This record gives sequence, C-alpha cells and structure tokens, in this order.
Amino acid sequence: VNLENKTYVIMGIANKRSIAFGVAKVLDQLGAKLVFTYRKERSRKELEKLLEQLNQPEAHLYQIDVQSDEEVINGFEQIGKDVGNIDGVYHSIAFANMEDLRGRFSETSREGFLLAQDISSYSLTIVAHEAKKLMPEGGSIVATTYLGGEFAVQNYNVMGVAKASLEANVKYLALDLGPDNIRVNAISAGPIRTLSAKGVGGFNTILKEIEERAPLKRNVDQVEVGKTAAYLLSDLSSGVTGENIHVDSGFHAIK
Amino acid sequence: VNLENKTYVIMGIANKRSIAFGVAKVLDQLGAKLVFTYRKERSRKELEKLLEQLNQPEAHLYQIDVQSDEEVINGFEQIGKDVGNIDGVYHSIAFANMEDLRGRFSETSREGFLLAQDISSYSLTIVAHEAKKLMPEGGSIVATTYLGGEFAVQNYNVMGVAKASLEANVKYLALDLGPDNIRVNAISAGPIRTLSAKGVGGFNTILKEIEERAPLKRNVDQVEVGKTAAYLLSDLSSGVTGENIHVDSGFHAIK
Amino acid sequence: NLENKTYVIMGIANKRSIAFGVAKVLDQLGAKLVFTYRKERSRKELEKLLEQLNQPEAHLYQIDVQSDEEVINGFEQIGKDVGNIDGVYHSIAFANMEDLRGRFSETSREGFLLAQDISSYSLTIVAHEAKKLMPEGGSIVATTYLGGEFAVQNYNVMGVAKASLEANVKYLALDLGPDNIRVNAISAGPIRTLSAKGVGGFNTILKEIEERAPLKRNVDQVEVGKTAAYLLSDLSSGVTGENIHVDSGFHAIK
Amino acid sequence: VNLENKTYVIMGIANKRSIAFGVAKVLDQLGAKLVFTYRKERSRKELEKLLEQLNQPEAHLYQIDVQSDEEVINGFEQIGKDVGNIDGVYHSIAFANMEDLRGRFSETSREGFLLAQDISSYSLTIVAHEAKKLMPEGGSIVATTYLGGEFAVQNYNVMGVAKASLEANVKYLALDLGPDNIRVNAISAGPIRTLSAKGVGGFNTILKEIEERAPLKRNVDQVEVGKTAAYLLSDLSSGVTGENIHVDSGFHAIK
Ligand SMILES: NC(=O)c1ccc[n+]([C@@H]2O[C@H](COP(=O)([O-])OP(=O)(O)OC[C@H]3O[C@@H](n4cnc5c(N)ncnc54)[C@H](OP(=O)(O)O)[C@@H]3O)[C@@H](O)[C@H]2O)c1
Ligand SMILES: NC(=O)c1ccc[n+]([C@@H]2O[C@H](COP(=O)([O-])OP(=O)(O)OC[C@H]3O[C@@H](n4cnc5c(N)ncnc54)[C@H](OP(=O)(O)O)[C@@H]3O)[C@@H](O)[C@H]2O)c1
Ligand SMILES: NC(=O)c1ccc[n+]([C@@H]2O[C@H](COP(=O)([O-])OP(=O)(O)OC[C@H]3O[C@@H](n4cnc5c(N)ncnc54)[C@H](OP(=O)(O)O)[C@@H]3O)[C@@H](O)[C@H]2O)c1
Ligand SMILES: NC(=O)c1ccc[n+]([C@@H]2O[C@H](COP(=O)([O-])OP(=O)(O)OC[C@H]3O[C@@H](n4cnc5c(N)ncnc54)[C@H](OP(=O)(O)O)[C@@H]3O)[C@@H](O)[C@H]2O)c1
Ligand SMILES: CCCCCCc1ccc(Oc2ccccc2C#N)c(O)c1
Ligand SMILES: CCCCCCc1ccc(Oc2ccccc2C#N)c(O)c1
Ligand SMILES: CCCCCCc1ccc(Oc2ccccc2C#N)c(O)c1
Ligand SMILES: CCCCCCc1ccc(Oc2ccccc2C#N)c(O)c1
Ligand SMILES: N[C@@H](CCC(=O)O)C(=O)O
Ligand SMILES: N[C@@H](CCC(=O)O)C(=O)O
Ligand SMILES: N[C@@H](CCC(=O)O)C(=O)O
Repeated sequence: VNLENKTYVIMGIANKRSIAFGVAKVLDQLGAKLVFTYRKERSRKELEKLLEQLNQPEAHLYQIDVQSDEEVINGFEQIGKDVGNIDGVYHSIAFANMEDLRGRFSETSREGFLLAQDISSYSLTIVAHEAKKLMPEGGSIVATTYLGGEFAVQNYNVMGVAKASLEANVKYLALDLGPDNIRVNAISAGPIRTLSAKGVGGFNTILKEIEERAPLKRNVDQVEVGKTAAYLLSDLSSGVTGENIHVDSGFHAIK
Repeated sequence: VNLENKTYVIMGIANKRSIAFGVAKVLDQLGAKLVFTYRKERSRKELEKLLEQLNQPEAHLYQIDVQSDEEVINGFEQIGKDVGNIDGVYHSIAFANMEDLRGRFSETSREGFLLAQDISSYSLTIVAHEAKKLMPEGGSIVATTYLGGEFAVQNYNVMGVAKASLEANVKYLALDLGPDNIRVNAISAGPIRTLSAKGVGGFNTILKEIEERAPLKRNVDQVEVGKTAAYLLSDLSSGVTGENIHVDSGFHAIK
Repeated sequence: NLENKTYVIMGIANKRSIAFGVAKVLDQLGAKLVFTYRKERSRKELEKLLEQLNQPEAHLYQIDVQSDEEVINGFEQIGKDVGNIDGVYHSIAFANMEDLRGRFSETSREGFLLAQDISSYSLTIVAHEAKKLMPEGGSIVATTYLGGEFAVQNYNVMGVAKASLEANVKYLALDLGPDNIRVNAISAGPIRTLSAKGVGGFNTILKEIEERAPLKRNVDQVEVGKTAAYLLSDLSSGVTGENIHVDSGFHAIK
Repeated sequence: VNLENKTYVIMGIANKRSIAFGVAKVLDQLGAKLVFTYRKERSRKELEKLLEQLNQPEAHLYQIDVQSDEEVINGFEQIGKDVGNIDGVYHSIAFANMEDLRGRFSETSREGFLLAQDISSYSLTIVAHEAKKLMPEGGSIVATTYLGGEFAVQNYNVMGVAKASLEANVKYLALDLGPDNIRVNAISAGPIRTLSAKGVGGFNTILKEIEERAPLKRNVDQVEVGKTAAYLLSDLSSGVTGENIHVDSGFHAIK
C-alpha cells in the first residue's frame, strides 16, 4: 500500500512476539501513525522499548482493559483528543484460563466460558462502537481469530467457542457499520509462538502438523498477518467486509 | 425409528407453540418416555396441560433455570433417581433482552451480550456435562439453532452471535463426548411463530421472504423440527455427530 | 416405515456397495426397490444379492448414466413396470485411476470431464427424468465425500467432481422444490468398497478417522442407509439442499 | 504492494468493462509488466485500443482459447520465450450457453453442462499446469468466482455448478502446488455490468438488491476487484492460499 496521513489504533501488544507487533511494524513501515493500547504495566514497558525499532515520532500509549466499558470509552475519547480522527483499529486481544483450557471441554466452568466471551468477543463490539466516533467518514476494523472458531480442534476448547462468537461479531458489526463506511473483517492466523500460545495444550504438535500437511508446508509469522492487516486496513480492500482471511499456509482448505 | 424403552429429556417447552413441544409430540408418538424441564411457573402449568395430549403415563417435570449450575446439577441428578439412565436431551433454550433484537448491534450492552451467551450457549455445555452421567451406554444431544448463527441477519443481533457460539459448542461437545458414544448435533430451524419469536424485530418479514424465496416455497413448523430431532436422537443417525441439520425448507442453501 | 413406498437405487456393484447398504435398510423398512446397474456383469451379481432382500420381484434395469437415452428410456420403463416412485438414491461416480493419485494439476481434460459427466451431471439428468415419475413430490439423495468441501490429498479430480455434485444438489433443490421434490447429499465417511480400491492412500484415511474422528471409529454402508432412510422418507420433510455427514464427526474437526 | 519487475498474465479481457481490465489498470498502475490473453479477434482489437491508456511500453498479446490443450500449452510456452519468467496469472474466464442461464436448471443439457465445466473450471487446471513452468521460484494464481458457486442463486444455474467446481479446483491446486510455493486463490466478485453479465437472467434485479441489502449498500466495480487482485498476486498475501476473498460489499456474509 501507502499509508501516510493515516492513523491506526493497535490493541494487544504484550511483547516483541505479539501478532499485533507484526501488524505494527508493517503499518509503521508503510507510513501510518500508530496509537497503542495495553492492559498490564509490563505490556506498556515492552511497548516503550519496542517503539525504538519503529519510525513513530511520538509514543501514543493508552491503558485499556477491555473488561471495563469506562476504560474503552475514556481511552478512545482521549485518543481522539490527542490525535484526532483515525482510520482503523487492529484488535488483537483474547483471554481464557488455563484451568478451563486443559479441561475436557464439557468440564468448562461458566465463569471461564463467559470470561473468554467477554474479553475475546464482546470487546470487539464496544471497541467498534467507541472507535466509530473517530471515523466520521469510515474506516476499517480488523480482529484476529483462529480456525478453531470454525472447527473443533483438540485442546482449543473454550477459546474455540469464543472465536466462533468473534467471527459472528465481525459479520454483525460489518452489517451494522457498513452504512457508515466502516468495514469489519477477521484474519484467521495460523499458529504462531506467542506468550498466549504457551497456554494452549498441544500447541507444538499443531505447529508440526502444519508443516507436514498445510499446502505451503510451513508455518506463518506475525509479519505475514501484518501484511494481510495492511491490506484490510487500507483502501486496497474497499469492497471487502464481513470477511475472514486465513493467513495460515492454506491449512484451512484441506482435510 | 421406534423409540419404546427410550427416555429423553426435553428442555424449554413454554407453551403449545414451543419448538420443543413439536419435538415432544413426535417423540411421544414414537413411544419414548419423556422428562421435561422448565424455568417459569407459568411454563410448568402449560406443560401440565399439554401433557394431556401426549401418551406419557406419568408426568416428569423439573424446574431448571440454566443460569444456575446448582439447578442443572441437582435437576439432572433428580432425573436419574426418578427415571434412571436416559438416552438423550433436546435443548430448546435461548434468551436475550428485547432491545438486543433490533436496531444496531454495535450498541449491544456487555450485560446483554453475556446474558445471551450464558443462557443460549453455555447452558448446553453444563447440560451435556450432567446429562453424560445418565448416559453410561452412550446417547444423543440436540440443540436448536438458527441460520443467524452462520450469517448476519438484520435484527437478530446479539442472538446471532450467541448461536454462532452455540454452534461451535456443539462441535466441541461432539469432539469431547464422542469417545463416550454421545453424539451432539444442532437443528437449524427456519422461522416459526413462537413466544420468543415475538422479541425479534422484523420477524414477519423474514417469514414471508421464506415463502417467496426458499426452495420449498413455504415455512416449516415445530413437528418438522420434531421429526428431524427424532432422527438425531435415535440410532438412525448413528455416525452423525457435530452436524447442523437445516430444517428451513432449503433456505440455508440459496442466496 | 416405508410400506407402499417405491425407491430407485442406482449403483450397486457388489455386497460392499454403499447402495447395497441403502437397499438392505430400505428393504428392512418395507419399501419396494428398483435397481439400476451399468454392465451385464453386475446383473448376475445383483440377482444373487437380492436373494438376501425381501423383494418379491427383481426390478433391474441397465442404465449407464453416460447416455441420455439410457437414462431417459430407463426411467420411462421403470414407470411402466412399477408406476410412480417416491425417490431416487444416487450412489454413482467415476474417475480414471491415474487421476486419483500423484498430481491434481496433471489431470487431463478428458479425465476431468469424465468425472464431471458421471459423478455430477448424471444427477441432473436422473432428477429431470425421475421427476416425471414423482408427480406429487418425492426425494432424491446423492452420495458425496468431504473431499468436495476441502482438498483431500489423492482424491483430486473426484474432489472437484464432488464439489460439483454438492452444488448440483443445491441447484436441483432450488429448481425442484416448488414441485415438492427434495434433493440432498449424504457425505459418507470412508468405507471399503470396490471403487475405493482406486483411490490412493485410502487405508491411511481409514486409520486417521479411527484416531481423530469424534466417534473414534469408522462408519458402514448400513449407517449410510439409515440416514438415507431419513432423507428419502417424510421424517426429513422441511430439509432440502442439505449435505448430512455420516462420518463419525470428521467434518466438524480440524 | 509495488510491482516493478513483476510480470503477470491477465486472461480474459474482452472490452473496457471486463473485470480483467479492472485488474490490469490496477496492476499497471503499480508498475507490473502485463501479458494479455484473448480468444476472439475482437478482444485483441479491444485490447490494442485499451493498451493506450496503460503505461505498458509494449503490447504482449496472445490468442489462447482455453478449450484447446495445444493453445494453452503453446500460448504459455511462447509467453515464456517472449517475456521470460512470470510472477502470476489472473484468470478471468468463464462461459455457458444462454439457454442454460435461465429457466430450469434440471433441464440443462449434458453438452451445456460440460461446456461450462470445461471453459470455466478445467481451464484453470491446465493454465496452472502450464503456468507453473514459468514460475520456478513460486508465484500467484487468482481466479474469479461468484457466490453462486457456494449457494444456489436463481438463474445462475449451470454456471453456479461450474463455479463450485472452480472454487474446489482452486483448493486442490493450492494443495498440489503449495510445495512449489505457488499460491492459488479466488476472488468472489459482486455483480458487475459486463458483456458476459448480459447473458444471465435477472442480473439487474441482483444489482439492486446488493444496494439495498449488502452491508456497504453499494455495488462494487472492476477496479475494486483489481485492488484485491493486486493484494493476492503480491507478497502482501504471502501466507494466503486456497482462499476465496469476497469483494462484494459484504453480501456473502448476510442472509
Ligand atoms: N499466536 C497464535 O498462534 C494465534 C493464532 C490465531 C489467533 N490468535 C489471536 O491473536 C490475538 C493476539 O494474541 P497473541 O498470540 O499475539 O498473544 P499475546 O502476544 O499474548 O497478545 C495477547 C494480548 O491480549 C491482551 N489482552 C488479554 N486480555 C486483555 C484485556 N482484558 N484487556 C486488554 N487487553 C487484553 C494482552 O494484554 P496484556 O498482556 O497487557 O494483559 C496481550 O497484549 C489473540 O486474539 C489470539 O487469540 C493467535
Ligand atoms: N421460533 C423460531 O423461529 C426459532 C428459529 C430457530 C431457532 N429457535 C430456537 O429454538 C429454541 C426454542 O425457542 P422457541 O421459538 O421454541 O421459543 P419459546 O417457546 O419461547 O421457548 C424458549 C424457551 O427457553 C426457555 N428459557 C429461556 N431462558 C431460560 C433459562 N434461563 N432457563 C431455562 N429455560 C429458559 C423458556 O422457558 P421459560 O418461558 O420458562 O422462561 C422457553 O421455554 C431456542 O433456542 C430458539 O433460539 C427458534
Ligand atoms: N466408499 C467410500 O469411502 C465413499 C465415501 C464417500 C462417498 N462415496 C460415494 O459413494 C458412491 C458409491 O460408491 P461406492 O464406494 O459404494 O462404490 P461402488 O460399489 O463401486 O459403486 C459405485 C457404482 O458406480 C457405478 N457406476 C460408475 N459409473 C457408472 C455409469 N457411467 N453408469 C452407471 N453406473 C455407474 C458403478 O458401476 P459398475 O461397477 O457397474 O462399473 C458402481 O455400481 C459414489 O458416488 C462414491 O463417490 C464413497
Ligand atoms: N461481471 C460479474 O458480475 C461477475 C461476477 C463474479 C464473477 N465473474 C467472473 O469474472 C470472469 C470475467 O468475466 P466478466 O464479467 O469480466 O465478463 P467478460 O468481460 O465478458 O469476460 C469474459 C471473458 O471470458 C473469455 N472467454 C470465454 N470463453 C473463453 C475461452 N474458451 N477461451 C478464452 N477465453 C474465453 C472471453 O473472451 P472472448 O470474448 O474473446 O471470447 C472474455 O474475455 C468470469 O469468470 C466470470 O464468471 C463475473
Ligand atoms: C491446539 C491449539 C492450536 C494452537 C492455537 C493457536 C493459537 C495460539 C494462541 C491463541 O491466543 C490465545 C489462546 C488461548 C487463550 C488466549 C489467547 C490469546 N490471546 C490463539 O487464539 C490461537
Ligand atoms: C431476524 C429475524 C429472523 C427470525 C428469527 C428466527 C428465530 C425466532 C426466535 C428465536 O428464539 C429466540 C429469539 C430471541 C431471543 C430468545 C429466543 C429464544 N428462545 C430464534 O432463535 C430465532
Ligand atoms: C484419500 C481419499 C480417502 C478415501 C475417499 C473415500 C471415497 C472412496 C470411494 C469413492 O468412490 C469413488 C472414488 C473414485 C472414483 C469413483 C468412485 C465411485 N463410485 C469416493 O468418492 C470416496
Ligand atoms: C442471477 C444473476 C447473478 C448475478 C451474476 C453475477 C455474474 C455475472 C456475470 C458472470 O460471468 C458469466 C456469467 C455466465 C456465463 C459466462 C460468464 C462469464 N465470463 C458471472 O460469473 C457472475
Ligand atoms: N503445554 C503442554 C501441557 C498440556 C497438558 O498436559 O494438558 C502440552 O503441549 O500439552
Ligand atoms: N416487531 C415489529 C417492531 C419492530 C421495531 O420497530 O423494532 C416489527 O419489526 O415489525
Ligand atoms: N434479460 C432478461 C431475461 C428474460 C427472460 O429470461 O425471460 C432478465 O433480466 O431476466
């Protein structure tokens, strides 16, 4: 593309291995102004250190726990006060407990099921609503999903149902904001070594299955997700909404 | 398909228009012993009255609000004490607040979003968990979904996202409970005038458009969901699990 | 219960045909069965297989679906010999052996069109002809494989023919629905049939299903026929343009 | 997405309105070298006049009728001799007789059905086989489909079954050629006023409905298909294969 004079909000960089950091690098390289949101003080610390590798002349950092309507509302409001209107949001946030992930799915607790939904799916809805106010002439919103939202994948358990929820959330949001010229899409990333990935049982062996079985016979990386993100966040993908692009070496397409 | 010496639990008859009552008439007509569960007082009364149409020699009625683990745990425990091992469960339960079935999806409240997940999806997981205890030999579990879980349908809003979640729940339950010989499937019913259908904006429209546009050129009814449920709840459908069967006059197949 | 129901069953070759699984189940449910075979060999064979069933008579018709006239005259005769029918079970497909292994991208025009012709287009002509014999509606069921939905190694040109057959179903459903003819697919798991010898690495798939499918076991022709009973009968009123996976749950997992 | 020192074969321009000339304008814009294939001498004459609006310094025009193995085989071979190694093929080719694009699908002739399959689906397979010869390094093949491939759309009839075939063709080519680093994907375009769209009953109606019912509330144009083509044919889409991107204002996602 080329993304000068554009401003994107990126949510969910924890460290250098975060998918959303792959997005950040690509967008930053393409001329975009970036604004970053985080939950833990530690993620902010990592952000401050990761910005040195970037071209951003300014640190634009905001603490937003997507569990709190107040923090999302006040965050996006302060972002508009600081940078003005924006062109899109990359959503890269999910959560579930260990204790429910390494259960039989049937043994999942209600509080863990809903926690997963709340952070991993609902949060897009409220982010979309608040971000929309900073997009008076339209823009783009991308969330990150995984194929365990379309099929039942051993171990992914509660997070699979939260992804199914997220992928519909995208479709309903696309229907709703469409007339506002806001596009909403999902990237279905293949497995990537991240901090959150350490929490999913059997991650390593799925990695390996991908190399053996996927059409491109290899795994993907954060920058690949970031390149597809730039497509979805740019004018290149006008006409595309409610879509789910698999960035996964073609693994979605086989059995 | 003869069901004598089978026992099924049917969840979510409110009145004679309920989908689950379509299911009950079919199962009863085929010789099954039936247990029913309800939430409201008013629903148990309706059930008491509706039983006079059935061949069920006794009434097995249980109050189970699926918002409560204790009620589901204790309910299914009582069922096992009163009737013994069962052969399957029909789940016909969902809820969302009125203002979440119309206007704009992007303005869905967090509590409204999570409420719909809890009742309309999570409840399957917990029901399957407890119903399993009564199926040492294997059995069958069916839940009721709608096309709006697969596609954004105007006005179906927060329920669309809960049916997406429910549909994934079915897949993950099938994967989990499969080795125990417990099948888990969905019926995706077409629009049908029920009490809950009154909370969905634009329902009359969707009905007409089915008559005009679906293959069979006519809407379905509860008995037709019922005969598909009989198939899934019986040995006719051994080998079928994690499936979603559209009983919607072919509407799912066109565009 | 299918008493005074009459169904045409296409593609029995031997005791292991999926269509024989369907036959036994329908026969068991009291239905009258007409069979269609392709070459005289399957005739002496079929004749022997029906000594198992409860059919009082052999209604047996050679139809190679590569010929319009054999499909046209075939159904025309069935109507004269037996009267109106209640549905059709399609259990028919073909591809040349060299196209069912190695490299899809190396498939010949002729071998690709052959597969389309027999495995997909034949449904359309069968439906048009069979419709003439179901004035009050009826039910048509074809057999597919998950390979028409996902690319499955080795299945190759047959996967593109099945994808074709699954859309044919959709389109037959839309077109024939106002006549009350329902059209559906059963997507069967793998089963040791005569024709599955020709698919590369079929034994490797058989074992994957056992290891990985929700039911942790494979399916048989009888389970396929039980689901065909549902689809061919009134139990499945309301359901058309559908593809039901009788596959120990394999389609739902990745 | 800068495409200098890239070369793409664009198959199936007939006039200023062709979807493939959308692609061409876009790829040309981004600095690619372009090679055109046509069938009818009139499509060459049209290409020659449209070349004047491109920045291409030379005309590279081949006559390939994809019904001929020999013509595909010799066309591509020749292309290799003339411009050397290519980066991708954009396939924008389909055909069906007018009878079989209206009225009753069940009345499709054998001959019409195979003719649609041959031109509209099989051609991709042989084009990929021959084009693989000019991509020893890897590359990108994109074919043009329509939602009629995934659902029954009234009137689309024999072509929809041909587009199903094509979409599956894309999936199998992606499995087969992934190990050679050749990505194969499909763009599912919304309805667009072209020469070949004049053959399809009820085309005007579908246009109007997309406007009323699709999330963006507008039709897409050829240039929007080109912008997404540029993405699929470039490194921006490096982890994407066996995929189908709907450039259709959202329509695919709604029911
Ligand atoms: N890695 C993969 O294999 C893979 C594959 C497909 C899809 N995905 C999806 O990709 C996205 C990014 O995950 P990742 O793999 O990049 O892992 P990650 O680096 O661990 O990032 C996850 C992010 O989620 C944020 N988060 C969790 N709860 C939050 C909350 N309540 N409020 C605000 N932020 C919250 C974390 O912030 P804090 O650390 O500050 O708490 C962290 O930045 C997730 O949606 C994941 O499900 C990942
Ligand atoms: N009608 C349609 O067009 C349609 C189409 C597709 C799918 N569906 C689905 O079919 C199922 C049955 O709905 P329906 O149309 O038959 O409407 P219905 O008659 O209103 O039944 C809904 C039932 O859900 C029960 N329920 C709600 N919350 C509950 C809770 N917390 N605990 C226990 N029970 C609870 C209700 O019980 P109480 O009244 O006692 O509170 C009522 O029995 C639902 O899953 C619905 O989403 C309906
Ligand atoms: N077995 C599996 O794992 C599997 C799984 C999923 C789907 N299927 C499908 O199930 C169906 C039945 O196959 P099967 O596995 O049961 O194998 P089968 O016993 O070999 O039956 C296949 C039948 O197709 C008939 N046939 C082929 N071309 C014909 C033509 N041109 N005209 C008339 N009949 C023709 C064969 O006839 P002749 O012997 O007379 O040549 C044979 O009766 C096929 O559609 C197959 O694609 C099979
Ligand atoms: N327009 C739409 O709404 C729409 C929507 C989605 C997808 N599509 C698809 O987009 C692609 C391009 O179509 P279009 O709408 O842009 O129509 P178009 O401008 O009429 O182009 C169709 C092209 O197909 C070529 N063609 C037909 N048979 C051929 C053969 N045997 N060998 C070589 N070329 C052949 C034609 O070449 P000649 O004129 O020289 O014969 C023509 O250039 C097709 O796959 C179509 O199915 C169209
Ligand atoms: C067997 C599983 C296959 C590998 C899964 C690939 C994958 C890895 C990490 C993911 O991220 C999370 C996972 C669980 C809980 C929170 C997050 C977060 N954030 C994800 O969504 C998907
Ligand atoms: C967009 C209009 C399409 C017509 C929708 C068909 C339909 C009607 C009623 C349904 O039931 C509920 C709906 C909302 C809340 C609770 C329940 C319950 N129980 C349902 O799930 C689907
Ligand atoms: C790697 C794939 C695993 C096994 C696939 C299961 C399968 C077995 C047999 C099939 O039948 C045919 C196959 C080829 C040609 C004709 C027929 C016929 N008739 C089929 O369609 C699918
Ligand atoms: C029911 C109307 C649906 C709207 C149609 C969208 C559409 C328009 C034109 C298309 O192109 C062809 C159509 C038929 C035959 C050849 C070609 C070619 N080339 C296409 O594939 C799809
Ligand atoms: N993370 C480990 C532990 C999972 C478990 O034992 O449940 C794995 O790859 O499975
Ligand atoms: N149930 C009425 C009211 C809709 C509304 O305005 O919310 C309908 O949509 O026809
Ligand atoms: N072009 C006409 C076709 C006319 C017909 O098939 O009757 C239409 O828009 O349908």
